[PDB]
Amino acid sequence: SIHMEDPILTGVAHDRSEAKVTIVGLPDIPGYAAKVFRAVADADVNIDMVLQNVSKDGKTDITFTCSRDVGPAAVEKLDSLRNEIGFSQLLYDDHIGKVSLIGAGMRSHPGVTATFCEALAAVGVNIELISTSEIRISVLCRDTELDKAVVALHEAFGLEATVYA
Amino acid sequence: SIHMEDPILTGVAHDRSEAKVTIVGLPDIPGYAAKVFRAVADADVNIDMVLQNVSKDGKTDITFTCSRDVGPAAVEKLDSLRNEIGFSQLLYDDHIGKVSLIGAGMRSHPGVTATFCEALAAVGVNIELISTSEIRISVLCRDTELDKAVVALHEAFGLEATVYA
Ligand SMILES: C[C@@H](O)[C@H](N)C(=O)O
Ligand SMILES: C[C@@H](O)[C@H](N)C(=O)O
Repeated sequence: SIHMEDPILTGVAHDRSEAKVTIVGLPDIPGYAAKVFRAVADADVNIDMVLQNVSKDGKTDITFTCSRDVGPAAVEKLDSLRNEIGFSQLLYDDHIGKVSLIGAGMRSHPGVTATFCEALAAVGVNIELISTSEIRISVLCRDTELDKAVVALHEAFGLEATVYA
Repeated sequence: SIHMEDPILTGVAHDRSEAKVTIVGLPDIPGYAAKVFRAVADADVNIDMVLQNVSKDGKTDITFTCSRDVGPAAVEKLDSLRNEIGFSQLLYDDHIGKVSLIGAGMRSHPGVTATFCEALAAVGVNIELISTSEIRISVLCRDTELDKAVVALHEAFGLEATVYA
């Protein structure tokens, strides 16, 4: 029923079934993200997280996650289009764990982002990728570390919905 | 009341009030994301998007957005901690527009990510940064281009809640 000034934290979700594909060296000009995502959609591949940060104007990288089971079809589809897309490498990592703090009103609580990263750091978990929104802080880590990341996060946030002050 | 197999699209949100801070060359080992976010939280700065993609193990970059009005205090706070954080540069861009497609159940619809990027590309908008989740596809673009990005997205998605097939 909670589904207010402080964030609402509802759980720690954990996913062992994804792979990360990174398109490296994409021209940073209009229509290149489109080529990548249409190609992946054309091959009927379902993507989860997508991230594209700051560029080297110039060239940049695009990472997305998808199911391990379709990871190779996505990479093959993309490479079949290397000329049109113009990338220099594709990176593939099928040994990722995805761990998220799930919630609502999680925005402008950097203090919450910090607490998340401190708890993983306290148990030696390296954060490979971060994406946030209103409803989730998600990070990738080695799938081996996923268990302790989940326990760390439970402890750090006291986790039934929680209003976290 | 809509708040199902196809995504729900509810609007195009547009924001001219943010700046993007990128921490460049952060050691990619446990506890560095923590240092950055605690420092920003210690200075009482409210962050919105956060992104950290694939690294150069090694070193990596962390981008976040915040209000233009506190952008310089955040950069100053971070630089006051350059020794402890270990970064090589901070990039600051206070001329960003943030444009998002807002929704629900937006995951595993790459076809939707593609449609978003095609509409911006059709009107010449360069995508500088992308972050997605269940409830939003957000991109940064030049704040000059924000108007046409918003119109493009309205057209492309036919936008009152919409169930988009
Ligand atoms: C890199 C990719 O996002 C490119 N800037 C585009 O607009 O398509
Ligand atoms: C780069 C930063 O995310 C680092 N990997 C950490 O775990 O703190």
